Amino acid sequence: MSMVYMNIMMAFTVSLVGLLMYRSHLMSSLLCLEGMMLSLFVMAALTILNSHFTLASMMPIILLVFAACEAALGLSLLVMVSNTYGTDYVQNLNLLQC
Amino acid sequence: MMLYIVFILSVIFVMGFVGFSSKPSPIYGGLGLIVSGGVGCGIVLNFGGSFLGLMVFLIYLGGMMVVFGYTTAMATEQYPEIWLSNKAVLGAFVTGLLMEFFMVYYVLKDKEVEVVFEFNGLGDWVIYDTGDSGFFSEEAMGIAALYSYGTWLVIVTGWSLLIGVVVIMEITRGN
Amino acid sequence: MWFEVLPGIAVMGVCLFIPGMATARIHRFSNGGKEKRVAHYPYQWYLMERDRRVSGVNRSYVSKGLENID
Amino acid sequence: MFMINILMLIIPILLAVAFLTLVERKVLGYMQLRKGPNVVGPYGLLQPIADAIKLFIKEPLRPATSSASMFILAPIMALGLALTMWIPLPMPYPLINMNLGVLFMLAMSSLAVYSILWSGWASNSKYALIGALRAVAQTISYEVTLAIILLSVLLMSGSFTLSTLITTQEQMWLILPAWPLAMMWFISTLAETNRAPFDLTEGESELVSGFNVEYAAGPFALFFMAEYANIIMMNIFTAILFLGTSHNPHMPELYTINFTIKSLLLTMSFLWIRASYPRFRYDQLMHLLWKNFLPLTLALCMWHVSLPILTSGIPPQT
Amino acid sequence: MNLMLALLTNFTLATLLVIIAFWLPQLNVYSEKTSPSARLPFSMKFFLVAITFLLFDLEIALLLPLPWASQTANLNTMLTMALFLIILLAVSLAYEWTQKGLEWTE
Amino acid sequence: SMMKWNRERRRLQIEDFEARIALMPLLQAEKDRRVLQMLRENLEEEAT
Amino acid sequence: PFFDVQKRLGVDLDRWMTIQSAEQPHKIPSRCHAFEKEWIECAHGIGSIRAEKECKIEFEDFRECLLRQKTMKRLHAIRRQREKLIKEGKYTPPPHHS
Amino acid sequence: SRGEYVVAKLDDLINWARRSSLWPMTFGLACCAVEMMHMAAPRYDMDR
Amino acid sequence: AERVAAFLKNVWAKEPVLVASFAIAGLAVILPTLSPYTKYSLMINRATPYNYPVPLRDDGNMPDVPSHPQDPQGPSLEWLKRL
Amino acid sequence: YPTKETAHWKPPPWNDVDPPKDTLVSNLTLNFGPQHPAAHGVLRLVMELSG
Amino acid sequence: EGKLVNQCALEFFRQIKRHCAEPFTEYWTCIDYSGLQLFRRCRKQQAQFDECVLDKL
Ligand SMILES: CCCCCCCCCCCCO[C@@H]1O[C@H](CO)[C@@H](O[C@H]2O[C@H](CO)[C@@H](O)[C@H](O)[C@H]2O)[C@H](O)[C@H]1O
Repeated sequence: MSMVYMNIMMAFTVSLVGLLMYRSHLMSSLLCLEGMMLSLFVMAALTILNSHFTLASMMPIILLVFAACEAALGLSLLVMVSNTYGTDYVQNLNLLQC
Repeated sequence: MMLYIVFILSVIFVMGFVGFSSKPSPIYGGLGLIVSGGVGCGIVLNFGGSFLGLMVFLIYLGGMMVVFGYTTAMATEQYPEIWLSNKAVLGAFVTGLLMEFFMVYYVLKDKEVEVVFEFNGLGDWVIYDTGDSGFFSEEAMGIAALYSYGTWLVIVTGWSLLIGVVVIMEITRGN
Repeated sequence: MWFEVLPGIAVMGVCLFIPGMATARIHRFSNGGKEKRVAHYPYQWYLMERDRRVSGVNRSYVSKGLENID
Repeated sequence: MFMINILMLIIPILLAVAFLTLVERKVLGYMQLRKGPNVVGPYGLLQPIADAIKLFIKEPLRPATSSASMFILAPIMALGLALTMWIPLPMPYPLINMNLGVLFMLAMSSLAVYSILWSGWASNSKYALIGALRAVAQTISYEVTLAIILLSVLLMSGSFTLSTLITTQEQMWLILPAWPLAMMWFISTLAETNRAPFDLTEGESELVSGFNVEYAAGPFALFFMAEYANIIMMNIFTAILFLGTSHNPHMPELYTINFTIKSLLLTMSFLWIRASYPRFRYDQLMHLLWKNFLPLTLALCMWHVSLPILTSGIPPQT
Repeated sequence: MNLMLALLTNFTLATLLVIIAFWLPQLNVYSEKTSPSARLPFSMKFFLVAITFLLFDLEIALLLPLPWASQTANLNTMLTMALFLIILLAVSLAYEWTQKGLEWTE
Repeated sequence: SMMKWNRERRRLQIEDFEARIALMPLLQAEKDRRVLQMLRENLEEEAT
Repeated sequence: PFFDVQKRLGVDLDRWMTIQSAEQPHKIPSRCHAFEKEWIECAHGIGSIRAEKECKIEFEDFRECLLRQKTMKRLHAIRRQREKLIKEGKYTPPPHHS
Repeated sequence: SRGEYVVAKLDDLINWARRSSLWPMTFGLACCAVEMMHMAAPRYDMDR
Repeated sequence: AERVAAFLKNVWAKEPVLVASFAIAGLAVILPTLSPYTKYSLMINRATPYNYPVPLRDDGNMPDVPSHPQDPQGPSLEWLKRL
Repeated sequence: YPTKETAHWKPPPWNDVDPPKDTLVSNLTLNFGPQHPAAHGVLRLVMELSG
Repeated sequence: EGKLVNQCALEFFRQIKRHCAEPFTEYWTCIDYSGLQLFRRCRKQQAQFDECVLDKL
């Protein structure tokens, strides 16, 4: 494959590792989730644009819209967590251990 | 060097990702993503995606990321720890840039590297199309077709956005 | 009186007038006294590239007419 | 040659902003039965220069910032984006001729909200941050109508090219077919730029409005220049959008003169409005957007999608 | 190239003005002074206006192609789906309005 | 007024698009020769 | 599809965007239209088990058009060889090519 | 071109700017604030 | 009726902005189906030639296909010139 | 099967509700003065706000 | 067939250079001024060129 794909695929891999390796802030992990979508948007757009797949030009928009809507849902849950505990730390979300 | 604009931008793209993926304070995490998004739009522009590129700025940066920063201020951070002042954050950041540097080193030197997939390092320009003389933008024509070809897509996408409004009001009411 | 407000408005007017006047004049200076060519679509760019080749001096704004026909 | 063109845009922009501060004080002065600056230079023509020198040699404020990087980034972003908004404007020819110039201007303005957010974050003050968040909520709310109104007008223009708005209005100003959209557009630009009666950042209802309160801020001059550059730019955009000037290719200067007058008059109307009305409450300007402008803007968007089709007046694509 | 030069010039000047705005006062050498996360508490209403902006802003993304969409031969389909989108945007507002999602009273 | 002007602009667009159509055969013939010459030239350097 | 409602009702919900050689706005063709057409027609009706063997030639050409992996390998060999000779002064670029 | 001359003219410039652009913070505590408000009012127009 | 007219009076007095919004939207949804010039929008969009008109191989029996662009046969744009 | 690593575990609430004891402090207290001291100047308003 | 396209074009322009050069030169010089090369800016010179070719060719 072309050289650009190497970096876009690295970016997805980096943000995926960032997503799976939490620290404390739930917010910092949501950003990694949005980073994953951004790299998917770019890789999809590059593949579609370069190949002149005309009708697929709308696909990156649908990706962005649905992922932003899912990000709104994630942010809403974070706010409800912050209301319960006063922080978005993931270590407070361990009640269901038992 | 301008003939490798796409590759240079994609290197900056990865560096920004290593930025927020090492997960500094959320305030600076949003900054890394904003820069990555802006660079990401730049890459899409250089493939002929002018409308798609500007959507990133309008919707991803001017919309989604504004709301992230808005929420971060209210619910998460008000002041940040100094970037790269933490052991794990700095170690993760150093590790990412070393991996990126070596990928870039071998791809440029051997003109090819191989990790899961085979990548060629001749230059992204070599794959471009050599025939263009229509009186319109193909990208714009494809996006405009959403309303003629994509009736079903509009319905489900429209329904999901409406349900999003309903769901988020349900979630946040608290009773 | 109210017309003593005009001198400051005149200064504003001259400042806002300059960018538009400069761009028009610089465009005609750089494109042989003609408007800078607009190429929003590949077809227009294709013809501009062809003119650059046809000119013989590597400038798309140098026009060759029937004098080149033979 | 292009580098000259850039400087012949940037420098006059900064000078217009400087002397708009004088015009505002004198226009507001005469509407208040007084004069305004007329001592520092003849007719106060040196007053902008005295203010500029004074501000730049003033001591920097205290307290210290919470984030040095965000403290420095906010003014750079505000001023960098403000100047960038001018590069596609056709006056009558643009510095950068974009096929999607209207979308570029929407996209760049939506990024201007970051300087508000970052300066609130860097203020090291809980109350100053809350003030910034109220300002952001106002800005993004009125961005919704600007985008939808803009989309409605372009259905008569046919493209996103700014210079195509000139061709669209060759026979007639778009304000005639679209005066209801022009009304809401003009108010949205006031609310978007935090101008009276929507200037709640400078109002009496903020948690930080108290005179004796302090928080990290500045430089004042750079933020002020960015704001006033946007006032002029929005009014230039308003003129192009609704009061299109005829362009003669052989006499472009005539376009520029007529186009400059219309922009000046619209800018003066911002000053006119500031002199005339009290200030909105925060909940009331939210109500104005969400419960008045937005329902009517959605309806007019439906109308302007349908109207060209049912009249057989769809504009060309190129 | 030109657009890159313009963006570089605009943000370069903005940067120089910012640093000299921060250095020029140090010429005065003013005297030393020697005299001076979590919820905010954040209101749910301010969060909900931001979220509503986002969801409305996503629906605007779908409406932006309308000027091009009107050039199609299938105008009846295009007009039906265009009005469908705007109406669902209105229905989102109506739902928010009638559940007091647009109120500022506590 | 907008309807009349946009109808005239549509007629003007058709005129511009038809000028292109009249010229496309000449442009196509040139492009084919240019492409084939460049490929032939690349081949000669490949042999060397 | 798991439930082929589209075929039963004869309604096209999403087939229109599944391949790049389907009808496009203004008849804009994708770059690999001919290759995809040939592979689809070769493999049509015979099932995927047979197609993986009997349409290998078509699929290999289609994949080469998509990602150009072999074209780039051949270009890289020529360019590598060329710069080797320019280093050794045993080759000179012609007037064109400069 | 002595340093005394340049320093002298630079003093005049910064002094001119500072006195020509005096921004007051009025601490209106009692009656005197009313007269301060009459200094801003049209007859005297301190803004001028 | 008269109950209906009274209701329209109460909203026109209390919510003129919403009355105007629903009226404008209602016209947007109704007038296109009633307009006689809607058909011309479709015709004009189909008269715009974005692509080259590829010629047909003349087998010898296509009477209604012109051999030259200025021959009488083929679709005319006479209706558009007058419109 | 109790172990040393689950000794601290306790059965969940009968109705799944855990008491809200973490952070609930939403009333701002604002020392309020006038935006401009030209007229009032000597007003101090200790206000407690809720949004 | 591509070569015959060129030869027909060359003979077409030789006809204009033979009978209608001056009206044609005026017409395309106006077209060339416009950044978009607009037909509608040059209807007066177009009419002069159209009249010439109708009479002489
Ligand atoms: C080359 C150009 C260099 C840049 C030069 C910039 C010069 C700036 C001169 C400003 C002249 C004074 O202009 C005036 O300033 C004050 C700020 O104190 C503003 O005052 C406004 O903002 C402040 C807060 O920021 C509020 O307390 C005040 O109630 C409100 O009215 C006025 O709205 C403005 O009209």
